[PDB]
Amino acid sequence: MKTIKIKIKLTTDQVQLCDRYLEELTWLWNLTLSNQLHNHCVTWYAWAAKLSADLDKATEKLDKLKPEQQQLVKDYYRTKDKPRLTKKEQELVAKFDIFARWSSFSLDGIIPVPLRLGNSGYEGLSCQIIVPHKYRTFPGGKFEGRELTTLEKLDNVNGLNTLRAFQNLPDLQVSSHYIGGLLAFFKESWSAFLDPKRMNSRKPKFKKDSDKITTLSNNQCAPNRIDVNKNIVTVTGFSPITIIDKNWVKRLNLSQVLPRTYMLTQNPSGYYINIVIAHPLHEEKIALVKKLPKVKKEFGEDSQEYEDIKSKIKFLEQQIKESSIVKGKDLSVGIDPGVQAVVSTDHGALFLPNLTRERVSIHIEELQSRLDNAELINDKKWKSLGNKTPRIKTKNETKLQEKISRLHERGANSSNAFNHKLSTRLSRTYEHIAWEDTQINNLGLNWIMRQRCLSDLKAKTKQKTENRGGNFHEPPANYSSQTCHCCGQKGERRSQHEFVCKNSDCKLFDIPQQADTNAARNHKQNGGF
Amino acid sequence: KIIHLTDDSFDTDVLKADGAILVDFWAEWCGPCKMIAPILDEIADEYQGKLTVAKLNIDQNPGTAPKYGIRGIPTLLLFKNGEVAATKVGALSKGQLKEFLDANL
DNA sequence: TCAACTGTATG
DNA sequence: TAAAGAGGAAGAGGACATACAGTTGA
RNA sequence: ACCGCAGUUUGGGCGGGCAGCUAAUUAGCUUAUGACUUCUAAGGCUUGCCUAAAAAGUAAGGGGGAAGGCGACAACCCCCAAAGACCAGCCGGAACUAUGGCUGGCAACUAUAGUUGAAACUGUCCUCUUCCUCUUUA
Repeated sequence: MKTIKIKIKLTTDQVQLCDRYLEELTWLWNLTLSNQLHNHCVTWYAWAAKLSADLDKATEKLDKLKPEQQQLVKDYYRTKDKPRLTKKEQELVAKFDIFARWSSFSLDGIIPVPLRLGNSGYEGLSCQIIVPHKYRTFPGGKFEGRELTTLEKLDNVNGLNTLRAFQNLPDLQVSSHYIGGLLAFFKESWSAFLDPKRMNSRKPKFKKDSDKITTLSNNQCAPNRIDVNKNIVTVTGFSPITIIDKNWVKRLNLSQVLPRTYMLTQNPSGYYINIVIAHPLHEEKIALVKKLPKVKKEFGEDSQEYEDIKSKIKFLEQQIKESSIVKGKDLSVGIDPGVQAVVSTDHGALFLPNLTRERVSIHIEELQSRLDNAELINDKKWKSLGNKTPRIKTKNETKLQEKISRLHERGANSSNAFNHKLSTRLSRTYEHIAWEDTQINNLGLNWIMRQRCLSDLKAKTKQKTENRGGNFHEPPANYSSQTCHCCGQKGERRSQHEFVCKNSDCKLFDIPQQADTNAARNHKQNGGF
Repeated sequence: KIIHLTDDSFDTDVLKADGAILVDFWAEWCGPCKMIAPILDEIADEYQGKLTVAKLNIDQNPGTAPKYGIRGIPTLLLFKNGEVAATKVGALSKGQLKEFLDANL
């Protein structure tokens, strides 16, 4: 799927409407988060009962085995020191791993009170110093007494209006499409929070007045109208909007694509509409996918209807996949990231980095210093005059902050464009790509590397090569920068970027060569090419 | 082996007493507390001679918990001679508590 | 009286 | 040159990109 | 250098662009991580003159009128111009240099023949971490 980003112009009334909608969305975010945190207790209790059962089963299986090995197995986890056991005892150690974390408990006689979360969804919970968990409800309306079991229960405008009236706030003017979009964002964040395979995703955070929602998401339908002759887009909740983009008709390509969803976005550069487009066949595929729960509920997974649905889904997906495959020349490349060159190639090509972004970063640093000095002087004058209330920001300071924000946006956009171009070039030229990076240098360099966005480059190149029908590899990095590629022997470097092979049997003996080229050749060889 | 505490004797028990003392604030009707009771029982035995352990029931010494800035149960306080050397809140796992003590001893 | 919006179901 | 606060951003890296009933209103 | 405008970026395009040297208010070379207006805390040379953080503002296609601004300037009116530069194929191991060459058509400019018309675009949400500025202590 692709996203087309089109600049639009809004009137003052439309901007006021947008601000009001974003405020309502922030309120909804906070309400949903409070409800979800209140509700996590039941999930944790079910998990705990299951874990107690698992510890009991591990205990029974450990005790029912012979007494000779079980004592050492228990001590293995009960003592920090761990000797090199035999396979027989190691198998039991693994088979009773749940002892590596917990020990049996009754979990009986508890009153399931609401719990407070920490940095993880299961461990570290505490109950604040009697009242069993109870569900919240919509105060009144047509849906009085409905328990808010899940967050999807909050997708009701009537109940949300009842809550707003209970809190003495005006009724919502925001449409339900954007409510659904915000709820989708929250659901994704919470699922990331509870997934153990992710160890950097944690509890979602409340949003203060300085961190309001900046986007409206409609994930239910495409824009109501896209008038291409008159340059107008009619979307939900607003009067018609004017488009001030010159190439949008050509990029959108509305005669061969299919609009699915959209988002109204605000950036320092202006207001945008992002339209998601996909292959025409997609609309069939989804119609079948959403139909699977029905047949699975009506005929069972073993029925012929299920098999027919799966076959048709596979057929459509294969057609979509083959809709974007390009025949190649079967050229293989080894790529090595570098310090002077962003990427180096197995045949001597050193690509220069995005040197224009460094200047933007320096400009940002200077402007930040200037703004901080100005703020310090203003605060000193405010205090001297004799006031204790918090200060109100000035117009010059607002202008300076706007400039800093625009520079940040420009740097991000420049990096994005450079990475897109390089990824497209590499995808077009080569069919098989071998990629490996040696980040040992990290053990200011971080300042330089934070601006090259190598991970984004690699991700784009991987995606684009896969779509075209190519192959992408990530070979191991063991002994790549210090190994002669035509000999495999460890050589020496006579410069900051030069390398020479050692043994006299080498064909390139005593011939300086670029180190990056050698690393690229080694990566290519380790990829089977 | 762990020493049951009381409100009357806390000052001498946990401050004048020599060596570090790991006091756990415990309540029966809680889940995470029942999750870690075995682990504290184990640690009281493994580290015996290197760190003493203690328990205070917040339903039977209500005035002690507020004083030391404790709000949620369970809570672990490693006291050392008049002051809280280390503090922790949450039903840690075995590895977490073990590394915690190893760092704080 | 038909397009657009709101409620239900699933993941 | 070093370390700890507060505030403003970005980079990493994983997902995501709806279908039908039922109701309103110009 | 930098700033504003062309969907977003790079090479370019129109406009703004401190100071010094040189030549003849207007053209070249070095060069500033923008330029200008108003009023001030402060500082310098000697009672006057200079430089000025902060604060509040102005303009950023060409030309001619023009209510009104302390000023940079300008609501409104008339004429001229129109670059983030055209379309479709085929080669290319496409770097250095942010994509080179050929073929056909179509535009614009020169003298029926020549020159120019460069590339790319999948964004949003979230949680962590990093970078920077300024402070306090060391």
